[PDB]
Amino acid sequence: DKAMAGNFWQSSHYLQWILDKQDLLKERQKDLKFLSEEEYWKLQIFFTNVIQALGEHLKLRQQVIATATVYFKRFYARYSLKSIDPVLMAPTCVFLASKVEEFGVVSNTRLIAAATSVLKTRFSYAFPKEFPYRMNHILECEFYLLELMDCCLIVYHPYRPLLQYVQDMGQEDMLLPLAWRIVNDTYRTDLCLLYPPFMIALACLHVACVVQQKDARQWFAELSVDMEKILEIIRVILKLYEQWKNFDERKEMATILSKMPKPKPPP
Amino acid sequence: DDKMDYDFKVKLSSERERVEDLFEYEGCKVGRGHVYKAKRKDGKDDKDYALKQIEGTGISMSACREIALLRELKHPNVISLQKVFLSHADRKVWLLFDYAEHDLWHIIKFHRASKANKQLPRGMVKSLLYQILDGIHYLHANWVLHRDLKPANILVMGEGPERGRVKIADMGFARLFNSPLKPTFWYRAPELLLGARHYTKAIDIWAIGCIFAELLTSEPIFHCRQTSNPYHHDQLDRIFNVMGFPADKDWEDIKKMPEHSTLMKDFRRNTYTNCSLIKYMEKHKVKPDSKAFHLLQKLLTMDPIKRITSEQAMQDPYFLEDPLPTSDVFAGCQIPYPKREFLTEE
Ligand SMILES: C[C@H](O)c1c(Cl)cncc1-c1cnc2c(c1)CCCN2C(N)=O
Repeated sequence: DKAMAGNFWQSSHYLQWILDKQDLLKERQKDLKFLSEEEYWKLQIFFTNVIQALGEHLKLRQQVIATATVYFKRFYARYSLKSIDPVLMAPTCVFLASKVEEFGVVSNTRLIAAATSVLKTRFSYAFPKEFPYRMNHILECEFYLLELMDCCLIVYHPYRPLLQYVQDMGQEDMLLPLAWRIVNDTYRTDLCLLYPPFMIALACLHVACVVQQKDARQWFAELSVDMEKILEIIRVILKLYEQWKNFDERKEMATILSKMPKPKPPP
Repeated sequence: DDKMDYDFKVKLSSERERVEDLFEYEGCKVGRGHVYKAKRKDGKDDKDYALKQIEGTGISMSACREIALLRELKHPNVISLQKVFLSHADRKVWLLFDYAEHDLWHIIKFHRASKANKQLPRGMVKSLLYQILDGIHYLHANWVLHRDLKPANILVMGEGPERGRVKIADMGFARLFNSPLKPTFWYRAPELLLGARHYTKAIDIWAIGCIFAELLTSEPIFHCRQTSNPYHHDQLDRIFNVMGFPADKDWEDIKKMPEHSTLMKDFRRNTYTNCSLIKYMEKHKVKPDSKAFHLLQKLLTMDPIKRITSEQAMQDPYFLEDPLPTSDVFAGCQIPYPKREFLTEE
């Protein structure tokens, strides 16, 4: 779906949902009373993976899964993890993102079945109990998500510009599978809230060239871009993989999830 | 939800703007294709607004896509979403727009009725066509098809700061697999009638061609009397009665259309030998050597790959010929078209 493809600079994504890093950290401080900074980024990785798995189960294309992931991040960029259960928010984000597409629909039974099946077969280390939410809960949550996002549903991602850049290099076969995979990994971080997607694409492509020992220095020099901002992104990607190495989500997530601030019940 | 945080929940509920608090709309229904003519309750504007309550409950695929695209689209000739209300109790969705007093269905109907009480101003015709093309060009440049263009969807602003500006509205924002085959034929391009499996930019341009003819004559050019199947025999018969039957050279790929063999079975070239757009338009006092006509003929090209694009149509010498198109299609003149009446029917 190429709807609005060249409109990023006048888009709601750019004008409203590219956030300041210090505004992000300030709002995060309320959840940092319960979880450490390390534990917070580990939770983000966990729910990125949950959303990926839900999307794969439903056979949604990568771009739909990415949009869903961005919805999730935008919600918790503003609000505490206690506000709505992230276990409910994740499938709600996938459901809403799938409805922005007109090529096929995700049914109600299929959404709930997919949430139930993915959590029990792929995430039982984190969830001993069955997915407790029914479809009325998803529909309620959807209204809150749409409201928080100020109805901003069209999300731009690095996949489209990455594809253009590698085709411009003449190195699609060698570099695209790795570069694409690295773009997927950037959703384990805040990068999508902080930088235009084409910059994230350029960084992923740089890391892919370094990993494969491809000299693309002249090609990067031929671009008109702020390479300081690209290097900032590269550092977050390189750090992501060290975090990945040292993180065992399977051993740690049950404990980390138990430290999440819990919803205040009604009086 | 019981597992939602209570404080979070009551804070949002306390702050949430409700449509019924901000706007007076009860008794002010104007259309239902539920559309209301609304005024602000504080009295800080005195402007008129269109409130659309979306059909159904929750957020359907069609509702999602409509909200998604309107939230991004910004152009003087495309209707502009001001605000979305989410009504949590009944799970109803409301869309706020600036109110367009007029539209081409009513404007044309007014001229067609005036002909009986015995033409549409030609500076106005040109200016309308230019703005329709400008708005459609913007949508198309963003890979957004309308998919349902007709006079009822070409709104025209009344008295106010945007006097006589066209506003394209009611885009077909959701079609499953971008397909006409999934659940008036007067503005439908011949490829749709021969079973085209997808909507295209070209399909929109044909519809503009139809609207343009209708503005010039006051009659729907492919008027015809009123299922799942795309093939409509009587509509095709009408197209050929106006246009002539296409020669092989005019539309080489016609043979590839899914309904081509049905066309061959039901129709004979010989039937339409005295038929042409030239002949049709002459009968309605439009000269075939006019720049208006030559552009019209480029819009109403039968083979979609031979149809002019919106951008090329905007460059047509027609728009450089006196009189120049104006930003107010009424050109500062008094507006004779009546306002929309409030409906009181149950
Ligand atoms: C929601 C709609 O697109 C619309 C908008 Cl956003 C803004 N201003 C007016 C309208 C509007 C109202 N009514 C009618 C039309 C248009 C078309 C012609 C039919 N119609 C009636 N009332 O019959």
